[PDB]
Amino acid sequence: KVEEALKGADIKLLLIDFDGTLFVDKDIKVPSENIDAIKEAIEKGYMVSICTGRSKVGILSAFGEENLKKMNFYGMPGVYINGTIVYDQIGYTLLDETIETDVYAELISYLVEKNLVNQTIFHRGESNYVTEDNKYADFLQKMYSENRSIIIRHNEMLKYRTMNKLMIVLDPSESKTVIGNLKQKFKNKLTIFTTYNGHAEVTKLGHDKYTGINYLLKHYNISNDQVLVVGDAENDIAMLSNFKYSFAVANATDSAKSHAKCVLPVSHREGAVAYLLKKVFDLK
Amino acid sequence: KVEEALKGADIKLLLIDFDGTLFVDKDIKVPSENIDAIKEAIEKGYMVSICTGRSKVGILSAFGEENLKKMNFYGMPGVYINGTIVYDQIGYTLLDETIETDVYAELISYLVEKNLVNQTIFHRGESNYVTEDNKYADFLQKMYSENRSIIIRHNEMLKYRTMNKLMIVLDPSESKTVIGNLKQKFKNKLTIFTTYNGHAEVTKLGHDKYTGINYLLKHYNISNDQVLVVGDAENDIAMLSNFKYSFAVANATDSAKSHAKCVLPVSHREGAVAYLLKKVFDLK
Ligand SMILES: [Ca+2]
Ligand SMILES: [Ca+2]
Ligand SMILES: [Cl-]
Ligand SMILES: [Cl-]
Repeated sequence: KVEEALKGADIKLLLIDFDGTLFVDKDIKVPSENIDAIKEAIEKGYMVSICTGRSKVGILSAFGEENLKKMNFYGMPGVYINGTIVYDQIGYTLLDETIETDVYAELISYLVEKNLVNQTIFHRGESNYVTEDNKYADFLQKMYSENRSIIIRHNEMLKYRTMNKLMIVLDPSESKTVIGNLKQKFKNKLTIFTTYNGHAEVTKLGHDKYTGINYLLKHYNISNDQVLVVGDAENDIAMLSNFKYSFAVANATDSAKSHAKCVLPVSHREGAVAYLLKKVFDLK
Repeated sequence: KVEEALKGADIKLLLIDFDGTLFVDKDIKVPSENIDAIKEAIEKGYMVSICTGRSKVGILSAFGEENLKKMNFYGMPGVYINGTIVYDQIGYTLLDETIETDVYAELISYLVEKNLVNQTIFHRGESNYVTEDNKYADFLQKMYSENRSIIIRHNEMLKYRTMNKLMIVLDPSESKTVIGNLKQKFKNKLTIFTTYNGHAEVTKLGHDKYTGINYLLKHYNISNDQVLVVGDAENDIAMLSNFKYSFAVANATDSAKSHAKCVLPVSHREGAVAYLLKKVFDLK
């Protein structure tokens, strides 16, 4: 099933989702089987780009310094913050899109009246921020293997005129209600993806991983034919539907699985990425 | 609603769908109010781009030489063939994407097997072609006020290695059935949209009006904030979703109506483009 879906592919670019695909959890993180797979990928001439809602530093912290040295990979190139930040292979900033100030002012204003600021992670570039009254200040570290967000007073947070991303950490009690209301309030004003476990990710209208990825394709003159992509959740759908050699992990959402060419027989936990990469390697 | 939906918009680009939006049918073609609207938009300094599944010359035919003079508009800039052909204001080819030759070969092999070749309009650039045994040779001419398709022997048709688009003309009986089987034979291999009349428009994978439009945004450094868009059907949804000042005509499909910011109170035959542009004009 996989070998058939891969037949005839001349693959030059490997686009890998991070959470739910390459990264499994706080504990397993990225299995050594996957670190090896990328290591060999880079030795065999494949361009690797991770495509995530996370930042580069977020991805580098979850990997660890040792694994980076092991792979010889430092998140360049990469599509980050759901395609609003894109670096090339040598670190040039091909794209850095922040939310429009007016819309962003309307958003902070909503988040205050809806009382959600003290549970929002505020992202700009390679940094993220939370308020003094945030009970989940440890959240990206504890649950995603990142560094601790920087804690600042509430009225200092509202001084900033824009962000690349706002992650609203939601209780599974409130998710539906809060996201639905956020979606209708900022319909055609913001991009709002729902995290695997119920949180909201808010970015600039019109961008997602797929549009981030096009910058890399133009830059390095790589066609659709030559892209392998693999992912799991809502913000992977655009890149799963829009490439041919596209793959969903066994643990993917229903939508991810239907929009992908092919659903892998193996979960992220079981080394889905290493499994798929080795089947790409035996083509050449 | 509408003037509310436009509050404080600094619009510099008008992106107008053709059929179902600007162009009504055989007899009405494009209402005179719409022609004046475009005429004035160009005089008031707005960049205008028609975004459609049709070719440029297809749109210029339906318009007629006199209207083009009256508007001072000749389809440039433009997004044509669902984003696979794009012209800048001066007429430079920003993009001419054709189906991959391995996929195209498979596609034609599938069309013969299903005897669909004798009802399929083959598009390359500003030309389109049909087979000697095609009953629908007068189809674009009579139904859509275009120039007649060029007719050639079946064996001549399958000498061609690629096309920008195949529009499979379908009998309203067998739309659901034929497109269904088409969408699974070439899932993640081709873009297949369904026309308002249940016909199949087949283009290269990973392209739509939105991705084509982005060439114009980049070429002229126009931000999303500044883009006003209007449409009606399945092939408009990505541009209605990712833009802020996005409008669906009263006659739009349910999907288009929801993905847009705002549904117009007026339909395409009641002069919806004229209606919307007037409300955009008096912002200034
Ligand atoms: Ca993911
Ligand atoms: Ca249309
Ligand atoms: Cl992710
Ligand atoms: Cl159209």
